Amino acid sequence: VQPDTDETAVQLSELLPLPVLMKHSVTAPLAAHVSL
Amino acid sequence: MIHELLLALSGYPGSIFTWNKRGGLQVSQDFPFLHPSETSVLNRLCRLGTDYIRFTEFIEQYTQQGQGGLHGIYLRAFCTGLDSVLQPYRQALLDLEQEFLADPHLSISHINYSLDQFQLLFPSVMVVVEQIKSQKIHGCQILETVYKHSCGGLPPVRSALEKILAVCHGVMYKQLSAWM
Amino acid sequence: MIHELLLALSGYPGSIFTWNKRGGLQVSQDFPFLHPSETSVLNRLCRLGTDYIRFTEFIEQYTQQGQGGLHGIYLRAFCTGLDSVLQPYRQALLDLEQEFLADPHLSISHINYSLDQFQLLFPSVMVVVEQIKSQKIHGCQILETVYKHSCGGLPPVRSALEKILAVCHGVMYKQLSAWM
Amino acid sequence: VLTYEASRRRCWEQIGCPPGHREEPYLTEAGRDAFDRFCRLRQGELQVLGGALLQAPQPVLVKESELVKDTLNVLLGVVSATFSLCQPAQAFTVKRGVHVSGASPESVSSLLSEVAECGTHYARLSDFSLQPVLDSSCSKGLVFQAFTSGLRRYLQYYRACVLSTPPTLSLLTIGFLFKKLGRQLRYLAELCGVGTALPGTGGGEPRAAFPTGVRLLSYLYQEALDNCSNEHYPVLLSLLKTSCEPYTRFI
Amino acid sequence: RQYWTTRSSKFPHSLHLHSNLAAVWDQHLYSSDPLYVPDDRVSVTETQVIRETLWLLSGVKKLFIFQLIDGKVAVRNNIMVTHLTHSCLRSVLEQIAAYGQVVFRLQEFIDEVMGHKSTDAPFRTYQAFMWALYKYFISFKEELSEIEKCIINNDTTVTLAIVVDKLSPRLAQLKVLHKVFSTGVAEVPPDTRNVVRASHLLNTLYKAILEYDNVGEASEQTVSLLFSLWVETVRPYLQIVDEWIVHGHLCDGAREFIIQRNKNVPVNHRDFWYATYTLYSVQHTMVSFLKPVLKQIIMAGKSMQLLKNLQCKSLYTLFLESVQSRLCQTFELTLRSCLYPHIDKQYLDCCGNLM
Amino acid sequence: AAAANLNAVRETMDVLLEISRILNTGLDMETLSICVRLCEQGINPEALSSVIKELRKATEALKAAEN
Repeated sequence: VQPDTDETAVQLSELLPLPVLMKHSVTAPLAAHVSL
Repeated sequence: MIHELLLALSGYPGSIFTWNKRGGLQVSQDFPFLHPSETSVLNRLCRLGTDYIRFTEFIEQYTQQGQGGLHGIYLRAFCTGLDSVLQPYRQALLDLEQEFLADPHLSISHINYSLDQFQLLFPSVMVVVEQIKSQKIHGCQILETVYKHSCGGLPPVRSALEKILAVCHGVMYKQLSAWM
Repeated sequence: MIHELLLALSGYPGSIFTWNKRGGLQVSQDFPFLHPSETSVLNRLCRLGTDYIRFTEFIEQYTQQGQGGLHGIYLRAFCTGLDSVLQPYRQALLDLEQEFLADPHLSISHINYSLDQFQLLFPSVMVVVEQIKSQKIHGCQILETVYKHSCGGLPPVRSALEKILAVCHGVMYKQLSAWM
Repeated sequence: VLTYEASRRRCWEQIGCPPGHREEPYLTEAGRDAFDRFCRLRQGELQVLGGALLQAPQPVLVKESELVKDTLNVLLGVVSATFSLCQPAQAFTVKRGVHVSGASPESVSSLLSEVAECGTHYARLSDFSLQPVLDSSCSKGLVFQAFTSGLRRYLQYYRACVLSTPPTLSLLTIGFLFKKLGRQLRYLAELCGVGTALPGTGGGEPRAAFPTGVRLLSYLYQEALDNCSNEHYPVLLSLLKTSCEPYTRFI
Repeated sequence: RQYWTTRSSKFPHSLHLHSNLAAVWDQHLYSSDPLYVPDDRVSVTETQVIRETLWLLSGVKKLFIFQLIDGKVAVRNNIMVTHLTHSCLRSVLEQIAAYGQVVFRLQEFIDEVMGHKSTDAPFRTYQAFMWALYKYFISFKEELSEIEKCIINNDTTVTLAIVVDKLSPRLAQLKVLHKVFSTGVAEVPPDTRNVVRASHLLNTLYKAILEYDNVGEASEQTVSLLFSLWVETVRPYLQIVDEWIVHGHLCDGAREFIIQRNKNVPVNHRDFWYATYTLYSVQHTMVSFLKPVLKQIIMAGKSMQLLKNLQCKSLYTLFLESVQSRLCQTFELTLRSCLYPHIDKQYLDCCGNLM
Repeated sequence: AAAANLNAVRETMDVLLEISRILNTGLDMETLSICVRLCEQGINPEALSSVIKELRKATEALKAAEN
């Protein structure tokens, strides 16, 4: 379920590209969790 | 009357003014009120009409530079800036259509005079954009055409380039944010 | 046959009326529908018409700095003042035109009765202007020929001279104010 | 019986009692009813030169009210009369050449056809937005589920925006109001391809389909990383940030 | 059967010679001379002619009758009007066509100026003139639009004398600025390089400000239009001064400046004060309004370039404020007042700060 | 044609209004046409004028009595 033209996540993964912030936060935490 | 004209402004080729930008706003010589006033008005409108047809085609191509052309995601931002400039132009077209609806006796000549500001600013911005893109200056090399074009005397073109340069400054800030 | 006779007196000669340069506002006398003496009154008006033509020529020639003729702000001011006086004449002409166009039967005799006032104020100014041109006065010289005529006797002419002399002495006042 | 007024039109060519009647003034300076006859005559002359080759393109006499109503129809992404999801259309298919207010059908229905491309993309896109719910027996995992559930809810929000306006807006104004929305739809549907009656594109490029399974997640993530900060690129970026929560559950 | 159509207007009005002026004149011709075969001048409605004239005032490319020939406004002498005679109609046509040809050439010039570097710049004087012409032609077209609204009333009309009176400041400024533009442009020859053309145009603009200074004391409309155009033209030069006084240089090096920008002198060179800060010919294309200021101008430009090197309301805005405060008399009043207070303060402060 | 009649009636009414304003008669616009046109049926102008004068005197008396 996605919202209306809610610019928050749109810009979060757009101004800083989607995989950019994704690797900064999730994939980095993903690697940390896998190592742990 | 002005219905087909605004349709061509909106991308819908008028039957007379066939707005296929390759052939331009090709005005068929079936002119109602077929005096040189009417024909001249058709040509004056067709100037901005073909300009906007080409502009819309370019914005669709910029819906974009990272390909084999001048590489860079900034072409989509340039399309966004041009569309932001046209947003005043789109609002002008909408207001003109509203006025045409209000005026039974349509003020076609006055409408052309009123929209002449945008029509005149269109050639300069189009020339600047052609310098940026047809030169295929990759990255902000195409940005240089307008950035060092700061000695641009045309206040209308100056404002359009100012919108484009706000977009460029934001894009450069984002690029610097990445590189930092 | 009224509207064109007015156009011919408006500084744009007609066809039954021939504005001969040296023959003044002459009239090709071949048309029907009036008496020649009606044409004679029209010729009395054509005196003022030719005067207006010559006055316009002079005003445009004295409204262009390297010529040997009289120059300075004085000549341009004289042309401007004569034009501003003709503004009452132009306004009266326009009002009379509207009245004649409004009336189904508005006699040219009525047009004459309306234009008698301007014809009354006209000739004295024409004589004064011809004298000023013959004097070729410059500097405050014309400003004193004016002061000589500013004791005039024609009430409309006297008032017009007062206004023009006010404009002139205002110019002199400005010059002296710079000198002060 | 003396309350009458008169015409101020006074002519120097009419030397008597001038009424003032013009000369059938310039259709450029006045149309919307007479320009209709003129443009229809021009279209008919072109048709007579070409052998009456319009049939449907012969003006579908469309009241501006009727056009606005059909626009409100496609505002739900529905298949209006000029937006019918015909067999070889899957989506907006034009009516019999709607004319404009004081025009023939060529430019009128041309702008209508641009708006019809928009509404056809809307119909197909709404079908694509139903991909999570529709693919209940989906062998692709929570990828299609979260993504197209997001599509359905975002289309619900978009429908809230669309229905928030009166159905009597100017066709050009509405199209401009959805131009960014149109770009978002084109970019998303080029990755969707949701034609139903005539399959294929559901908006955007000739979108045959969308990528498969969580490979659709992979392609979508790469695309959202590259195509960012646009009508669909920011919309897809927000959708990916949301599906990160589906990724949190997948963790 | 109009100029819109391909036929002369053949319609009647209220009868007799009161409205039959061409028909009355033609009767005089045919009856006086039975062989007076009337030149079949296409009858035209006076009000239709008025509508066409409104289009031409707005800038119509031509008319079936009022076809602009040879660039200038011209008329097909094969047209007539029952409410007027050929000669009178011709006189009215010529009265319109004076400004018609002037504005034809003027619109051609404006369009050519519109056309419709990196450390260098464009000849910003040309673009400033284009913008000023844009504003002026905008005023003219707005007047034409008001006339068109009056026509669209279709129940009220105005004598062409009335239209001319509305165009009184319009036509006056038209002639005056036609002469002024002749001066500025033709004096800046095609041979005149960007520097030469700008210097000649600026000298002619100052001279024209001093000339229309006394073309009438009420020319403040036309005079104010010329003053605004001169302010715009200075805006190229004023912007150049601001750039060469803030950063000492900029991305603008137009070579439109009458100053000899011998840029071969490096930043780390003593000769950069002379070569780059030299006076350019086509001692140079110097005007005493700036030539008397030229010594301090070279000092301040060298100072700003050196201050930028040492680090390694603008002049236009303050000048605009002064010009608004200022705007018969000439450009000397406002120009001298700004040059003394504004230019003197700028020069002294720039020299001191750079030092 | 009827528009011409209406325009002519308006023009005659305006001429009559000007004539009345110049005469300073004090007659109202209500006697625009009704007063003249009714006499136009061939009324005795002296008798009609006397009747109008009597009406004016009675109206003045009525206004004074009301006041």
